[PDB]
Amino acid sequence: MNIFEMLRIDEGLRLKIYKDTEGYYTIGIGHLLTKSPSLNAAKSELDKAIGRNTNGVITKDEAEKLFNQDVDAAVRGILRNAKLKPVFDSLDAVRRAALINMVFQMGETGVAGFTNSLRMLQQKRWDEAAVNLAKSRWYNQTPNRAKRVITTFRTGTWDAYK
Ligand code: NA
Ligand code: NA
Repeated sequence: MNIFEMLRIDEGLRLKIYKDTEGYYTIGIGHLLTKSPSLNAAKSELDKAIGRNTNGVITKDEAEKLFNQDVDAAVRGILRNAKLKPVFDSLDAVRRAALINMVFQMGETGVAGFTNSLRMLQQKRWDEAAVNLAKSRWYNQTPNRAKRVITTFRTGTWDAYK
């Protein structure tokens, strides 16, 4: 298991524009296109992201290309963020992947606002951090996925992704 396989499990793969769990136009492996309710706006973002006129459909290779860019962006966003970087640097590789997963799903700014959870993770109070992470809109709206990510933070193992 690794961050790419973990996020493939959590995000799936769909080659036509679809709406994500929040109702937003998305394609590929959780590649958010736009929050606009306009399918035309989403199609425009997609063509711009892929570099051709796609008419809302991409190939698996193209989906994987966007996915790698999005994973890289999540890692880079963590490392550029004054609140997320010390937490990331303090963690083992498995828990680092859990943090990348959260940033991929909710964004750098969103995760950086989890001040109390981040402190508990920095303190390596794993059960406490897991309890705090679940007191969130994130957990309530996507509980099965949040449970997997939280278990990864709690245990430092890949047990939730078997
Ligand atoms: Na330490
Ligand atoms: Na997540």
